[PDB]
Amino acid sequence: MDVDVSTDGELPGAAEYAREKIGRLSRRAHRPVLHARVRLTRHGDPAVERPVIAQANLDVNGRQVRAQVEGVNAREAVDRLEARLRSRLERIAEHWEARRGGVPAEAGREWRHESEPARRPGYFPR
Amino acid sequence: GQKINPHGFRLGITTEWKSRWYADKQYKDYVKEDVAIRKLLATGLERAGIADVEIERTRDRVRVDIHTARPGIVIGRRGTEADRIRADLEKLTGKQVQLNILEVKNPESQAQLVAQGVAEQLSNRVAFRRAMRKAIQSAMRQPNVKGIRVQCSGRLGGAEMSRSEFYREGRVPLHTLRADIDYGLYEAKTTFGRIGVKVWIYKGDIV
Amino acid sequence: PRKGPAPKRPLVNDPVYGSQLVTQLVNKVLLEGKKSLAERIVYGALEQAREKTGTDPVVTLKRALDNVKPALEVRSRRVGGATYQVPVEVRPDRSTTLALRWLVNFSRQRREKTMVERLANEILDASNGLGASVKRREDTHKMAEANRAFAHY
RNA sequence: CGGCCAACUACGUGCCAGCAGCCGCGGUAAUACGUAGGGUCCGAGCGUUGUCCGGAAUUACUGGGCGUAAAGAGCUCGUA
RNA sequence: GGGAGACUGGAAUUCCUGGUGUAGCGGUGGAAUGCGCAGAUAUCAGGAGGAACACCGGUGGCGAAGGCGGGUCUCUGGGCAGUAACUGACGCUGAGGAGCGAAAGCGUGGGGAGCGAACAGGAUUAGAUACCCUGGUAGUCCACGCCGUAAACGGUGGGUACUAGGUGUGGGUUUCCUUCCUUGGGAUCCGUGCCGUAGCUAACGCAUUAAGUACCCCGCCUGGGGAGUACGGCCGCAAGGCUAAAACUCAAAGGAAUUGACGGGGGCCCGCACAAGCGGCGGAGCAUGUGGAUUAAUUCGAUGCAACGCGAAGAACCUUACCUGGGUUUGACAUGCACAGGACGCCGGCAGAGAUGUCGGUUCCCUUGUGGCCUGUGUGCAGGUGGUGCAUGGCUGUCGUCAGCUCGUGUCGUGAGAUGUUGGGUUAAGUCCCGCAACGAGCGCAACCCUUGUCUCAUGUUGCCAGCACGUUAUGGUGGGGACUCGUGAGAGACUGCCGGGGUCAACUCGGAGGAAGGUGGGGAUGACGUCAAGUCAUCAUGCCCCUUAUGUCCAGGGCUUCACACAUGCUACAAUGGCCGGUACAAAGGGCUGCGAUGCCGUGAGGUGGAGCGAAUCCUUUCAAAGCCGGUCUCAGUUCGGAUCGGGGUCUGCAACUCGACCCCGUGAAGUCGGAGUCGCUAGUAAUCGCAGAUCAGCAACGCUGCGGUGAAUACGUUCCCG
Repeated sequence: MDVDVSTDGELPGAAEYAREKIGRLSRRAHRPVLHARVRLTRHGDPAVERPVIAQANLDVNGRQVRAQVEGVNAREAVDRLEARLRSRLERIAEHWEARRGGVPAEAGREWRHESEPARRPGYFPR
Repeated sequence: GQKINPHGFRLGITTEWKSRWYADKQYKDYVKEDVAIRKLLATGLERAGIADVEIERTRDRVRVDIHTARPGIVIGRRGTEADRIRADLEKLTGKQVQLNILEVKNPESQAQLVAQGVAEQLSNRVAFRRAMRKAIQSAMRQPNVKGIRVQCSGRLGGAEMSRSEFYREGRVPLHTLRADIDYGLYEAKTTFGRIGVKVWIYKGDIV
Repeated sequence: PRKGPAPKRPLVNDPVYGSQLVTQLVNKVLLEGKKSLAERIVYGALEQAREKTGTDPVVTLKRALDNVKPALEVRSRRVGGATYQVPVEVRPDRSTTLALRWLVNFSRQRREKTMVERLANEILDASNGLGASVKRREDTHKMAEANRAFAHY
């Protein structure tokens, strides 16, 4: 997994840490990752309690996955971003194991939006 | 960016241009001298409420008409104010410039004057709720006023957090083209920054 | 098409042949709005067919259309959270559209050095039942038949 | 001397140095830190710490509760 | 169906045996392990064994609770009703204690069909110690004993008396309709549900079966973790159960209900959202923007939709904010306080890269107090594209042109709040109608505005020319003329107006006539309350902070154009629906004064000379196009495709094209054979394709942006899926 990091201003070593942390998420993605971008920014105002902002974007086989966090320094922001991305990838899975509980089951028990409608005869049962 | 300027929405329909002349080669320098005149009058006079300034030009002679709520303040009894404005308008390369000082009939029905008063009250010490309530009541007391909305935003009360507040009374149909909406904006100078006051006044419709 | 069907365009009859089908054909071969070139191509192909066989061109064009017109097609259907290739009956208009599109495309990938010649050869072989469009109809019917188990829904 | 709870401004500092009974205040414009003006409460005293009672109906005799907030023994028989 | 014991019935599963009988069976979302070909599955007959008892069968019965239904027989417990014969307060509760107590588990001995922890494979998965599949041992069953726990719940201890009713249903006694068949109906006693008063409760709710009103007795609680844990003890074969702390730590942990948001919850709807199509992007070359790296500097800002042909509607110098170096400080530019003046200012010379410095020539008008100019000396001060868009104003994007967002009074609730705004129908729409503890109102929706499609009146120049005359080829060119276009003023015209049918006779809806146009005709402008501390202190303004011999300011040169790469938007192609050559026909819109610039002449061509006429319905942009049509040639090739790159030669703008412009000529002739995963736009004059014009602008990096017209398709069955 190849990641490009577009930082700004002063954030020494943030790029390497972010690359190494984010690149570990490829195995979690159930489909090949086409692109991955990370941006690190810092807030100019000292009054901001969490100045560093980290954002990510992954192209998981055409599905866009993005997250954004805030932290007090580069390392914390990158770690929180990794956590958020992992959660998103978990919720995105869409393979069989991820949609086996949502497929309608039974015959008459339970009803869902895509549940098969019951077949009805022309004449009333009586 | 939410709402376009009400004057510009009805420029060709209800409202009218504030500068009346025709120029083809000399459009650019005419515009330059007009904006110079406007900024000079804005800076020089602040006490009397300057609601509007019109400029008319015809070859050499230039006619500038202004509307104020206190004409006596801006005019010299011996012409001293008139002398000063005349001389420094000649200095604006206006060739022959003549002035027609006028007065507005109902200062409380004019949006620019209302905003000026609200902002002036806001600047010194007044709580903004008091100013908005007073302006709204005074305007609605007038006969032709069918609806007034006052909105001011900024560091209200010297707070660290900016806020936007507005009160409305009656009907203010901003989307209706024929309805004439008088719009006035003026900035309040406070020690903590700048507070902007916008006023919309609706008085019937013109067909 | 969420709020209901949309009206169809009533294209006019051709002047020099008087048939709806040739206008449909020229609109199928049309590219970039150059309608005159499309009409020239179609008329040239029809005249080539008439010269080769010796009879009216519209009758052989209709014969080719009937030879390549499909009747059963397959569409992916999602019933109860599962997708399958379900054979579906084809309406007459969609069958004519599919036949014309197949004819035009498969003539576009012929090797006769000119589109008029390619089109004429394709329509002639479709009339005689040897075109690649005829083949394509054969595979589409075969695929529709091979999935007949799913026709119940 | 932010509110409880009488009594507010300026300067210095800036998530530091520090304060704090609780809530919580320090991120170059702090009525909460430090210092000066001003003020308030007491006054030969004024504050802090320690201990007991009150507030606490928070062991409820006066004067509480037990469906879901803590609280009906798993259910009976039967001794004092 | 209260319990215990004994005996016993049938269906089905499994297995075994024997026929018939073949090649699959089994299992899943889809498969594979597995079984079978040595005769499986299927079908028939026979046999063995174990376990559970379909229908009856329920919110129905019984039991103190756990719990209890195949049939029969034996033994046995409790309840209820009536009579009221009997005893005569013998009642209630109950610390400890004793007994019973689902399932799992434990011991000994049997049994073992099905199911099935553990355990094996198969599959899914990034990984599956799981869910799914195939097998399968304890166990489930019986006898006799242990254990002593459960969401052992009505999360509601037992006894008693009292406090509106209505309606189901189980058991029993009785009066009257009386057929006396009939839940006929009533009354009464004992159960078991539902709904509902008063009352109670924080609320939810309970409510004669109380969680109401009271009396008697018992058990238990005293903030959350630590912890039902350690230690000690008792019980147990064991598993473990019962009794049961503290240190330390937190300022909460909790219950009910409200408004949002969300759901791999449900319902109803929408949108190029999908589906049906057409054309693309992702591959190549180039243009442009960005990241990264590099550099003295590569100025700054913009990072999903909503940053990335964006601020930039024009970076060679300027711009320019960056770097190197050279100067300057009340300063490049303002205004005020002072001292001295008649010069400031220009014009030429020289030095310097220039800023600048120096030299030569010219010198104020007021009017006596000094005013305008600057000098220096100063002094307040100017000046910052310096910082913070998380201090702000203004301006803007976005959800979204979506239909929604609120208020007054009233009512309900302890309160947060609710109602209106929900329900049925309808619409593009909180659009409307009917209902309705609501009645109204406001911002939104719609309309009013622009353009476009038809017609009428007015109207004739620079615009038309049909009928008349003059024309010379060169044509409305010219005299003339309102007729037809056209230009621009006014007006008419679409309002479900009319008809027929559905409709609550209501909204609304379908069809038809008339009409240029039919049902908001087409397209614009118009963007509610708010959200995202969205963007912008670099248009501007601005609080605070900072610089002030510098972060201000002047100049020359350089940079913003660097390039191993990555991303994004485009253009040109990969050709015959085409390339090249010749001929030839049809537009709209717009621009033009130190600008457009024609005829002519000179070049091959950019272009050069020259300047007619034009502030322009007149002249120029050619009279305006290209795709188109006709003719000729090329013959499927890395080509007569493609044009990149490179060599040489020029033109123009500009002080100046080295870094770093555009264009022209000759030569050169790269990749590229229709582009993986994936992804984008578009519903009709639309997509595709063709040309023209404008802004910025001396020139241009423009293939970008904003407009204009030419030619002009395919497809939509329908909302299951993706997105909002």
